Amino acid sequence: AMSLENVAFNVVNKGHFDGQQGEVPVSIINNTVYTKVDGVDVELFENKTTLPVNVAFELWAKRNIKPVPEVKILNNLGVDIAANTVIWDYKRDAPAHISTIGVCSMTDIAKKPTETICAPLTVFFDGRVDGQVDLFRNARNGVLITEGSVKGLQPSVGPKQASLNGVTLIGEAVKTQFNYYKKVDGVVQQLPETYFTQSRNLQEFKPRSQMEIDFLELAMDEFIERYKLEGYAFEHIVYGDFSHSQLGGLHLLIGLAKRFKESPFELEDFIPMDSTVKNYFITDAQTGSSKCVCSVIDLLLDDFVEIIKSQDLSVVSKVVKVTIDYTEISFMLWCKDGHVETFYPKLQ
Amino acid sequence: AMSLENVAFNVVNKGHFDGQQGEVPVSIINNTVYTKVDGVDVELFENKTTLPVNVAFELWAKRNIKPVPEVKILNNLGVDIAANTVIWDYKRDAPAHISTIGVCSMTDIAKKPTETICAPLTVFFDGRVDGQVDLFRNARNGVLITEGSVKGLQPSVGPKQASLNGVTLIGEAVKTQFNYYKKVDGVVQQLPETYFTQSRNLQEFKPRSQMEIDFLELAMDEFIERYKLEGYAFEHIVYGDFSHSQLGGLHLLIGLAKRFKESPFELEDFIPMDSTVKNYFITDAQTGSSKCVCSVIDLLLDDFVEIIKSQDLSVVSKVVKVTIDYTEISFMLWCKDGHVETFYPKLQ
Amino acid sequence: AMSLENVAFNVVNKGHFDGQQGEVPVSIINNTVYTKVDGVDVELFENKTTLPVNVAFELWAKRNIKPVPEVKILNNLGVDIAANTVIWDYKRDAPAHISTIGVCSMTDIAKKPTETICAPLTVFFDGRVDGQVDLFRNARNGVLITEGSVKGLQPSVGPKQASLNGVTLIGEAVKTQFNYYKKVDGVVQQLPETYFTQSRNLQEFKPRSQMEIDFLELAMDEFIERYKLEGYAFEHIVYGDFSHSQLGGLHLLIGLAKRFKESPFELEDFIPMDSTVKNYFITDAQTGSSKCVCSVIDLLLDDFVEIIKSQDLSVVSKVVKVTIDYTEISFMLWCKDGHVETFYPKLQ
Amino acid sequence: AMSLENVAFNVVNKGHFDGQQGEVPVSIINNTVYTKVDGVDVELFENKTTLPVNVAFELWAKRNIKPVPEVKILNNLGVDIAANTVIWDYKRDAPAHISTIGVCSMTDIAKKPTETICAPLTVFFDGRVDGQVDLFRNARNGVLITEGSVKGLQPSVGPKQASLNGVTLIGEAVKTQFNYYKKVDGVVQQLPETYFTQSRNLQEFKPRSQMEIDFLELAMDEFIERYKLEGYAFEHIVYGDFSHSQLGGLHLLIGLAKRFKESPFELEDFIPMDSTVKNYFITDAQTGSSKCVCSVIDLLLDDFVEIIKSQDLSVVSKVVKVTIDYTEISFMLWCKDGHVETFYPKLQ
Amino acid sequence: AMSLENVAFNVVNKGHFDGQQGEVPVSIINNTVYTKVDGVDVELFENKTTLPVNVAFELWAKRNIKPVPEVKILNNLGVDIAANTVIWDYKRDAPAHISTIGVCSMTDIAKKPTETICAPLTVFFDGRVDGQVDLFRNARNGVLITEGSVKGLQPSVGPKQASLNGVTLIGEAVKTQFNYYKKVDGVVQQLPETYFTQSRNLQEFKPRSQMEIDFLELAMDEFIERYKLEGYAFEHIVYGDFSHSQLGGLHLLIGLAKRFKESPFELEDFIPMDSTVKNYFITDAQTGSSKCVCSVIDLLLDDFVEIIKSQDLSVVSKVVKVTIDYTEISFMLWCKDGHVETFYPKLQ
Repeated sequence: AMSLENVAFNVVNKGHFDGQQGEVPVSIINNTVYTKVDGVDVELFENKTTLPVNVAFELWAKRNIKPVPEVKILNNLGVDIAANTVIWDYKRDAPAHISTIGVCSMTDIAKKPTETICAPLTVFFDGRVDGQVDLFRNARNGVLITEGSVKGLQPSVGPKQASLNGVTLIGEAVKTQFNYYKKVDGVVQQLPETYFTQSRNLQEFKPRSQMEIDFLELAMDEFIERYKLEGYAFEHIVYGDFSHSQLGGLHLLIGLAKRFKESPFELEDFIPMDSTVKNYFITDAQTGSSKCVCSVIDLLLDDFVEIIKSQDLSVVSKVVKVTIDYTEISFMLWCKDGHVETFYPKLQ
Repeated sequence: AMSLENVAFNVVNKGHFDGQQGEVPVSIINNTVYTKVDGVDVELFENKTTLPVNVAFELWAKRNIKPVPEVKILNNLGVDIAANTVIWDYKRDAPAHISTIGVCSMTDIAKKPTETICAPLTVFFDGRVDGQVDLFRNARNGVLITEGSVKGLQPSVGPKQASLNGVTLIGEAVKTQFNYYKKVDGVVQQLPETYFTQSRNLQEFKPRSQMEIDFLELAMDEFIERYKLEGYAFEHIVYGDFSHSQLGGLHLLIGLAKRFKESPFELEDFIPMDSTVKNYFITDAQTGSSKCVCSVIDLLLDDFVEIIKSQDLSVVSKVVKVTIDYTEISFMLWCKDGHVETFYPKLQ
Repeated sequence: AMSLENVAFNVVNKGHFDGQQGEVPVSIINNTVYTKVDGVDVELFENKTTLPVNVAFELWAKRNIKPVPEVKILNNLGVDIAANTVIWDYKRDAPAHISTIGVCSMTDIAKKPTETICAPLTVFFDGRVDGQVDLFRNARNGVLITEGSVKGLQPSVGPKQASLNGVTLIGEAVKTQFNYYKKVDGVVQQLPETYFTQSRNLQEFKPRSQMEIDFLELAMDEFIERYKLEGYAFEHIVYGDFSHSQLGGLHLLIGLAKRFKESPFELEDFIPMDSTVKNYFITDAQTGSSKCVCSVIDLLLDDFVEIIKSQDLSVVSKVVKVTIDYTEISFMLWCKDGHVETFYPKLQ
Repeated sequence: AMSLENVAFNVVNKGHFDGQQGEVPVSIINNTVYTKVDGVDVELFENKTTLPVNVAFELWAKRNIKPVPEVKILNNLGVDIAANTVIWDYKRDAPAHISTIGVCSMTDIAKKPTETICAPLTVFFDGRVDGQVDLFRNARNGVLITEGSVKGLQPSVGPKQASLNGVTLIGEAVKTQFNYYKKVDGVVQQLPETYFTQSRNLQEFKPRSQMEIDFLELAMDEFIERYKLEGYAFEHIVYGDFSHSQLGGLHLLIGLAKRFKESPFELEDFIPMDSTVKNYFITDAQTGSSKCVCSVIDLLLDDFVEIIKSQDLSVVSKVVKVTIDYTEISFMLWCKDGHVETFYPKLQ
Repeated sequence: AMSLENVAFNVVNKGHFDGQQGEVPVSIINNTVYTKVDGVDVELFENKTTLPVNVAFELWAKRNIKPVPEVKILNNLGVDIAANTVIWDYKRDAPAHISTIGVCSMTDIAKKPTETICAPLTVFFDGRVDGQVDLFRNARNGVLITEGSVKGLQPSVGPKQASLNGVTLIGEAVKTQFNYYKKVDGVVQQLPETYFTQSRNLQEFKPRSQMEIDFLELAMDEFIERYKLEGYAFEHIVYGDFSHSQLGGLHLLIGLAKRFKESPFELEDFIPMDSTVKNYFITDAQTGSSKCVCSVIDLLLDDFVEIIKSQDLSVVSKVVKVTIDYTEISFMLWCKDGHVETFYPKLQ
């Protein structure tokens, strides 16, 4: 019972696909969907994907509208496909996954995750949906989220935040912190101890600890002496150096957040996608100090404190591997005369 | 219940829309409709209309596949819209009429021709469809075709030929000669006595009389002598004059057909549509003689001879009006010393 | 290095992709690839596929330009992908297969057929290429073609014809008849005894036997007489019945070819793709006889005669299965009084 | 006042741009120009150029509709632009020149060829247009064509053929053979003695000498015997060798013409543009013999015989330079034991 | 390597074109460039120019990322083309210049500025690049920028600001104030004494003098009294009249910037491009006062005061010419009773 006119009826009446009966007249012009509302055409969807307009429209309408893991987490866990749902990637304005299982005729590789083709793929399961926990139990490769405990399975506590309709939030009325479980080649895996990125933005930044509040308030000198971290190069790494043409350091989001409020700047997101580490072309509107590739991570300041604190401070050049969002991130631990010169995410 | 996927299912399985239940996966890219057949995309329709691709696709699938009047006839009779069908214009690769009645949700102005909006429009009715003759009786404005007599209605015998899937033909296995009836403001009109164009092509030209057979096989001199056409300027009008840079006469299709077998030429159809009189930009390959606007009509040679021989040849110039395909066609008749100089469809 | 400009250089200089170095300036406008030749733009390729224009262009340039199996054969044998080549499908003006192996960065699922992902896929291997016979021997699933005998394996003699740049031909200067080998789950299969379709066209129809020559010159009667096919309903099945509004029989290409010489007709290829049995919407220009779905097969007349003469005519209706192009084709055989009434490819 | 609606009015009424006053309603959808005729949209122009649709439409409407030099001639003479006209390239379906002079606001570089910007460009003039001969006299760089003699100027007799609305022909009702004149940096230049290509087609080939008539009628052996061409490898060069997988010779159009009538083949024009030497990807339907880049020239057989018989047969390999269509064409001459092995247009 | 895939590799890895080796898979759909990153397509560039998508992409990647003159400065100086770089026009999201020199194969008119074609063009040269000062010395027509003195050349001090990645700024860590040099027909020109527009925005308007701090904080009456501007019509010219249906005056940005803080309004930029004087369709949200064409200039208030105080107030109407951004701006000065009535940029 799948139809373009039925999908559009659901968008018009329910705000998304809700499996209701009915049809509305539709027009497809360029990469845009229109419907008629009292003699005039109303745009329902503009295709920004590489998929045909009508398939992209159906996938978008059938997106999961409950709090779901951020696609950065699903990419880091090597998630290939979702079971009987669509994870919409709001950063790319596209579905997170290429193919589907029991969602859309044009993209389905199967109707059920139990099919042969699905076995080598890491299938995403949502324990909030009836029978999905059991499907995970029968799956060869998969990743599972639950709100509560599951019989005989040790959980991994996930990030506090999840995405709800493109809004990353820590739910108060709804649950966003999930238990994570993973299977590889039929065997349940132990997920590693990890830090999580905080997924905040520049324009409306929110501190999530006293140290973060203190960072945003206290001056450079006062903060460094208060939380005691003299030789860890916070002046360069976190605060940033704008004295030269080539902008120095500034690899922590909170640092960008502090600079933004006093003096704004331009961030060019030349690779627009959700990732644990982001690369931007930054131009400071105040000094004219710029950097083409500025790698930025949003870690809780306390976590970054703990991370920098915990290192060697010996070898002139080094690589440190930290577990962030279940994946391993490399950092260039440069050193000279026994103190931190810089610390930043690895590029080449 | 209209659906793009159901329309496509009918096209794939039945060759056109046949009201069967079922769905196929469809992709819309550019102005092209594709369907998935054994994992690969197969083109079903390329939109050549000014309507949205999906709308054009549905109208094309729902086209009338029985012998129907040629578009030029419907246009000449002032038909604005069809009752519960689509007349596909194969010359324009588009629907003959802008709007529909009980066909498609995007183009319907009504579900039934009895609706108020239809009253000022000349609705085309097909007597071969149950109840359409009665709908014509109730219609304020309309045109009706039937295969047989209708109670109380005087008929007009139409052309021998009709269009079947874009093929103009004189039916032997099927009926193509219809009775025509017309109503204006509730009053049945007397259709005029008319000649009909023969709707033939240059490549597969077929004579339809002994005189036409004689025209194609005999030489210019003998034909003119045999049929006593001496002062009627057929040398110019029909045979054409290729001696000067501007091509002279050549306004009868049979004349173009005769020339074509001898030496080919180019015909630029700069207004591509069905019309009683066609205008072409002609270039003769052998001589280089050309004409920007060469008006061409396909009349049975016998009819053209009857027309020209019915004229008074006493005036230098005069406008001659002839009813053809139910419309009044104006010709320019130029005479000198009691003989014809030229005779051509008037363009000014 | 794989580059759009290098691919275009190869096309301009060599007609296709070869592996020579160089670059030409390229413009991509709409779905068209252009190159600058002496200050003006020259169209090199128009994308008619569902793939991005530049991707389709690279795949087309990298097409196999040696005689290759026709797509219908590969499809019937269950070929999913080709090893280190592109089988272009000239019926769809698109690549025959979705993905590639060592061809193009955008479509490659592997660089080598030995990779894990390839194991469940039936890979096409060309014995004329060094090491491909051995790759087939190591492959789990596959289809191999050779010009000569393969040590140990009983060959299956393929069709006499193959495709060379979209030209289906029986090679005299080149080999077009291949030996076929097939492997399923590591085990070599015995290919069935099969008939092959002749892959001819209506316009340039060439008889391939004396019977076919006689069919085309002799009259229906004289031909039925000569070959004694009185109770085999050739009048209906092969010649076709144009006496009613719906076209009777006409399921053999040679039949269509015979009628075409006499009187032309329209064939609407509503599913444009290579298939053993083709379905057309046919309209006879002379009679007006038509049929929405007319299933047409191009069998050598001698083979069709052998097929029909091999059947039992004791039952009113029965399903007849014939191996054609390595696939099982179902026919509907209708009898009455020990003679054939009709025989046609089954669809319902 | 130049306008889109006026350009279209002129096309609908005159078949091209004729400077008549008036307007018609226009729609621009995709790369297509439509006009409304009795409530329905009629396609007037489909843009196949790299210019904007409306610009291409105006240039096409304003194309020269009198016999003009073929594009290959203009290109060989180094023509960069036209004076107050548009030379339409029917081979590319685009204007022959990028920029214009007193034609179109969007493409104009000047209103008059006397403007400074035009001085280094070789601007084309037409002596058939009032004042153009004098403009050429004031021009720094230019190419002039005339029907007759010009005061105090030596003429170069051009090819017998010219292009008229995309039809290459030898005029009988019109003059196609022009006198050619050049000026480079203000000085009138003596055009070289040259051969001219005949610009004929495969499907409608016409011999233009007794030797050409003899070539088409006589068998290979007796033609070579009659014209004493024994050691000139005509069997290879002209007739072509179809015995091997790679196509042997076949570099003369007349040779292709002779083969085609006997047995057809396919010619892929992978660089679609007008040039003295054309490159095609050829596949012989009978044998399967093919060649990726088969360079073809249409020389009068008598001219080709004169060329080949004028060569010294003493060296194994040598470059032969021939002036054709005012340009120097390089050929490769291979000899053995005092007889020619092969001869062909050089590419690498 | 000059390739689409290499350009895209550079963008993904370096944030722009950096001449590094490598390739990334690219897809071109519509006017959008995508790359495959971990199995999913990521948008890198959307073409908003009139150039082909791939050309525009290369041109954008190869943009100058160092502080450069604003486009309006370059246009005012008559710059036609830039030497071995691309000046990206961020106002139009397109290259500032049509053609290039040693940048891109599709747009290059030369590889070096020393080529003949470049001689009549005013080439932009950047003294910060090795050898460009010398190239200017050899150039016929050019414009040069330097950070310091150039021996033998008298400089013109340019604006304090420059554009860095679309950000106009006064550099503190980088130099944004350049020395300007110009030459026509081989002779070095003396650039005129000029005022410069301050290139500010309404949103984040920053005063650059005490008079400007005051304009923004004091009330209209207090400000005019403090700076003794009584008969200079500042109420009309710099504050604007919102009492009538048509907006009065408001031709200074600071004025718009002062209103905006109080009450917002709409500015329709119907000619979106960089220009010394901008025209907007302004609608005041509070009053409903509007003006279709409101000419706005960003002069430092002190400069505007100096300009208006330098005028003779004896004539009713008068044209006032002021050199701004190296160009002559015409103003329309209206006086009555020895006081200013209005003063505005003249449009005709």
